[PDB]
Amino acid sequence: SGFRKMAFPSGKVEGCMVQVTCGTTTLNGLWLDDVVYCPRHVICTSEDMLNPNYEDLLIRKSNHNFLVQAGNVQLRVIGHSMQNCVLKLKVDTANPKTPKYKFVRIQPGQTFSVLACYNGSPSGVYQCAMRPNFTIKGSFLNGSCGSVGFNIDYDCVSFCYMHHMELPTGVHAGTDLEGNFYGPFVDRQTAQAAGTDTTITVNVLAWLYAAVINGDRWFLNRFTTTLNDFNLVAMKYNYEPLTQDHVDILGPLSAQTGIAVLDMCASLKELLQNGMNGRTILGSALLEDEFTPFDVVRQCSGVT
Amino acid sequence: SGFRKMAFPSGKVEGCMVQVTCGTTTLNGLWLDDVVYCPRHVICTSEDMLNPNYEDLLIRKSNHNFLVQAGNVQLRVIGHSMQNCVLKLKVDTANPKTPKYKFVRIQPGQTFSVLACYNGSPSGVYQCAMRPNFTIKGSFLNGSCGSVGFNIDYDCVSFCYMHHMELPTGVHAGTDLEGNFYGPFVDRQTAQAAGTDTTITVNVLAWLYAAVINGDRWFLNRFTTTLNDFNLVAMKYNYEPLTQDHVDILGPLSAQTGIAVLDMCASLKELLQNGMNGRTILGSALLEDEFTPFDVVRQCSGVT
Ligand SMILES: *CC(=O)c1c(C)c(C(=O)c2ccc(F)cc2)n2ccccc12
Ligand SMILES: *CC(=O)c1c(C)c(C(=O)c2ccc(F)cc2)n2ccccc12
Repeated sequence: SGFRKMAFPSGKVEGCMVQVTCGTTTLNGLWLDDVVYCPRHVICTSEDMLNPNYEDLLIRKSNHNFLVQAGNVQLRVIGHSMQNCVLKLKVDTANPKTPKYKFVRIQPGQTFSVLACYNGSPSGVYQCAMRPNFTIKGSFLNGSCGSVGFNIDYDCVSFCYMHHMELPTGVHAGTDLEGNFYGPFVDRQTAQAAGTDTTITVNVLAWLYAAVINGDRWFLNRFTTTLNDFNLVAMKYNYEPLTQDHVDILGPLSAQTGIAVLDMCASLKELLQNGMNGRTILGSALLEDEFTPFDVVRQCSGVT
Repeated sequence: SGFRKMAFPSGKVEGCMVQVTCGTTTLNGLWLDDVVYCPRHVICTSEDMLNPNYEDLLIRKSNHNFLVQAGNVQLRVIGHSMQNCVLKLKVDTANPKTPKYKFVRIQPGQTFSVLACYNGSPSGVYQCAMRPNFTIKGSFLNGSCGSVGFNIDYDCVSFCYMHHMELPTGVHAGTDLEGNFYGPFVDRQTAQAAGTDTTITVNVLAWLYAAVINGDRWFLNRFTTTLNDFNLVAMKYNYEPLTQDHVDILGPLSAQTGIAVLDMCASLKELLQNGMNGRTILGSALLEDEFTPFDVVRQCSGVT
């Protein structure tokens, strides 16, 4: 029993972290096979960060200008290319520690672990979610760029995020491993607004199921609702509209606990209309939305 | 910027996780050099768990009865001994993946990462704290026993916890790596009360500093207090009494922000007396006490 915001073990990803220095800029790289993936803003000085012409800036760079370091050994760059907002540095050595991996682009609401790194060295690991406005709420200082977000399925690491930016709002923006930013964000030092951040309804519901499984039942009530009645309430509180797909994905949790999904929706509706009244759910005083139904099933069943 | 409940990278500890089966019981072991450390309740059947005589039960066990498996290879047990509530299995092979390590017994209020494991395989990593009542609030299902708690200092892993038990209250109890339980807990299937869990005041204060550093300032006020006046308020809310040592440890945070420790104490006193009033601090609706002053300094400075 017990319910915690848990991250995947980070070992497979630690063995891929390298340091990439270009000019005077140092950030993190991801070494998989003979390729180091890193943000393309590594070629930028602070002046050209206001409005960079990456294609023009890259012309002035050669293989020897990209310094890649794995722990203490220098990797030899034999090729370089730009793929959207990531630079791909071909090195002469395949990473001996390369895990089985995939590059996946995730949907908002989905969760992933982040291995925060500085100078190619990992400092910590935390669990977070791709917000519906395509930002993440992480912990990223200067030098953390190139830190990756990922998931694990037994032995295969599914890389989904690469950190590139902090918006003036303190939230984080980044790309998938093909260099495509999540959301409308661009790798430029310009005023970019994050957009309305809504709450991931399917995740709050899953977390309510995890709470019931782990003992917290005070929020359970004698009421039920409909998808349309609940969604009227969801809209009012800036919650994601709940669809039949969401109800389907909550099926295993609904079945395990014996609580129908629309009954849990009525509990959530009352929590939204009345607040917690000074109480907590799984040690939290607010409705947690960074646990997908898959996270709850996995944590309550011990999938290794 | 940004502040997250961050765990240490778990790679160094993943390379130490093994599976230990004794009779029909399977739990996790920690392989460091030629020794596998695991809970001694591995030799127990469910019947003798009510009141085990571990010395008598251990007599009936030989080296060959302890099955140790690292990933897929079987380790050869050439010796076995009981040290308090841990069994120490001497294997014929030193773990090639043994990191630089220490065994430390931690104080309540101190935080550590837990690598939750099942069948010697890691499922996840989370950050938690040794509560003042010597319990931890983790996530541990059946088979998680032998999962360890640890800290990292550059390359040296300081093992502090080994999971042994879940109290009927859903909280967790375990030992240091010498087999000595934190708190008054015994490895028996008997009614054990956890004790009053107080809030770690020095940690809440550190987290308030982290909040100011990261933008959250609404809770800052025009008041100050004294150690004795604040402690009167702390007692009323079951908060740990704040000492001069605590004020000293908050020195670097106090200096960085320019906010004196007793001024932050007055902010905390008002938060305790008036609540959050529907507001949040670092995305939390309650006062977080699982970030030590060292955790805040480390996370706000990027120590790898
Ligand atoms: C994240 C990181 O390590 C980093 C950033 C964000 C910058 C930077 O100045 C910048 C990049 C992108 C952007 F849109 C605005 C500003 N870095 C410069 C030098 C090293 C590391 C970083
Ligand atoms: C934690 C774990 O894997 C485990 C426990 C807790 C027990 C068990 O039955 C027990 C141990 C200690 C105690 F005081 C009461 C009950 N296990 C039995 C078999 C495998 C794993 C575990």
